[PDB]
Amino acid sequence: DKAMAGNFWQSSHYLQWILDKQDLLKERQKDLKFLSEEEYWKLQIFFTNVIQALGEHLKLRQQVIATATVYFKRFYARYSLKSIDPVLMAPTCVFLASKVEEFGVVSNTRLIAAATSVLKTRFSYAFPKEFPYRMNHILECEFYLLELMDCCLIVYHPYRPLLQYVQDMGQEDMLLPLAWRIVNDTYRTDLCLLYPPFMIALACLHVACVVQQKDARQWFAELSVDMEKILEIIRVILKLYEQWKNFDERKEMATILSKMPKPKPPP
Amino acid sequence: DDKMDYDFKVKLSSERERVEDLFEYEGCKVGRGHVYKAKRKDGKDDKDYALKQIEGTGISMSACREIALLRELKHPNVISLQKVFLSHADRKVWLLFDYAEHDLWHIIKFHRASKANKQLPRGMVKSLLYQILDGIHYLHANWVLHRDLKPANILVMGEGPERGRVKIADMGFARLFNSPLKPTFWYRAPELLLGARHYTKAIDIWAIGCIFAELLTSEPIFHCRQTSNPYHHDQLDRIFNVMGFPADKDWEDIKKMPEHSTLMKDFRRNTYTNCSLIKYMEKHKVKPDSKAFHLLQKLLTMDPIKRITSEQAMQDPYFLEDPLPTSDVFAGCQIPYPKREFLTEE
Ligand SMILES: C[C@H](O)c1c(Cl)cncc1-c1cnc2c(c1)CCCN2C(N)=O
Repeated sequence: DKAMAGNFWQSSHYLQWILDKQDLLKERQKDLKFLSEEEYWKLQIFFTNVIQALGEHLKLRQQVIATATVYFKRFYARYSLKSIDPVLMAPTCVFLASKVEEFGVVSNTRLIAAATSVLKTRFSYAFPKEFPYRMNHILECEFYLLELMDCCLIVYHPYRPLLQYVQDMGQEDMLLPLAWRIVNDTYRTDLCLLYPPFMIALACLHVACVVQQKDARQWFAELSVDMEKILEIIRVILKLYEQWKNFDERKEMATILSKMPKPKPPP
Repeated sequence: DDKMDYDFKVKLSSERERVEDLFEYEGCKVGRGHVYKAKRKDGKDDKDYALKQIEGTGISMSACREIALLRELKHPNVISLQKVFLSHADRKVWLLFDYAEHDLWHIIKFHRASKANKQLPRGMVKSLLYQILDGIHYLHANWVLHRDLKPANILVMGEGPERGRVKIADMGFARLFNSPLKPTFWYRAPELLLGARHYTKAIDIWAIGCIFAELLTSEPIFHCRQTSNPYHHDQLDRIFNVMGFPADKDWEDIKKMPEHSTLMKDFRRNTYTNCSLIKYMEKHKVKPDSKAFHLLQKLLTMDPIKRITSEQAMQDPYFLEDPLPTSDVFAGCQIPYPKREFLTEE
């Protein structure tokens, strides 16, 4: 779906949902009373993976899964993890993102079945109990998500510009599978809230060239871009993989999830 | 939800703007294709607004896509979403727009009725066509098809700061697999009638061609009397009665259309030998050597790959010929078209 493809600079994504890093950290401080900074980024990785798995189960294309992931991040960029259960928010984000597409629909039974099946077969280390939410809960949550996002549903991602850049290099076969995979990994971080997607694409492509020992220095020099901002992104990607190495989500997530601030019940 | 945080929940509920608090709309229904003519309750504007309550409950695929695209689209000739209300109790969705007093269905109907009480101003015709093309060009440049263009969807602003500006509205924002085959034929391009499996930019341009003819004559050019199947025999018969039957050279790929063999079975070239757009338009006092006509003929090209694009149509010498198109299609003149009446029917 190429709807609005060249409109990023006048888009709601750019004008409203590219956030300041210090505004992000300030709002995060309320959840940092319960979880450490390390534990917070580990939770983000966990729910990125949950959303990926839900999307794969439903056979949604990568771009739909990415949009869903961005919805999730935008919600918790503003609000505490206690506000709505992230276990409910994740499938709600996938459901809403799938409805922005007109090529096929995700049914109600299929959404709930997919949430139930993915959590029990792929995430039982984190969830001993069955997915407790029914479809009325998803529909309620959807209204809150749409409201928080100020109805901003069209999300731009690095996949489209990455594809253009590698085709411009003449190195699609060698570099695209790795570069694409690295773009997927950037959703384990805040990068999508902080930088235009084409910059994230350029960084992923740089890391892919370094990993494969491809000299693309002249090609990067031929671009008109702020390479300081690209290097900032590269550092977050390189750090992501060290975090990945040292993180065992399977051993740690049950404990980390138990430290999440819990919803205040009604009086 | 019981597992939602209570404080979070009551804070949002306390702050949430409700449509019924901000706007007076009860008794002010104007259309239902539920559309209301609304005024602000504080009295800080005195402007008129269109409130659309979306059909159904929750957020359907069609509702999602409509909200998604309107939230991004910004152009003087495309209707502009001001605000979305989410009504949590009944799970109803409301869309706020600036109110367009007029539209081409009513404007044309007014001229067609005036002909009986015995033409549409030609500076106005040109200016309308230019703005329709400008708005459609913007949508198309963003890979957004309308998919349902007709006079009822070409709104025209009344008295106010945007006097006589066209506003394209009611885009077909959701079609499953971008397909006409999934659940008036007067503005439908011949490829749709021969079973085209997808909507295209070209399909929109044909519809503009139809609207343009209708503005010039006051009659729907492919008027015809009123299922799942795309093939409509009587509509095709009408197209050929106006246009002539296409020669092989005019539309080489016609043979590839899914309904081509049905066309061959039901129709004979010989039937339409005295038929042409030239002949049709002459009968309605439009000269075939006019720049208006030559552009019209480029819009109403039968083979979609031979149809002019919106951008090329905007460059047509027609728009450089006196009189120049104006930003107010009424050109500062008094507006004779009546306002929309409030409906009181149950
Ligand atoms: C929601 C709609 O697109 C619309 C908008 Cl956003 C803004 N201003 C007016 C309208 C509007 C109202 N009514 C009618 C039309 C248009 C078309 C012609 C039919 N119609 C009636 N009332 O019959």
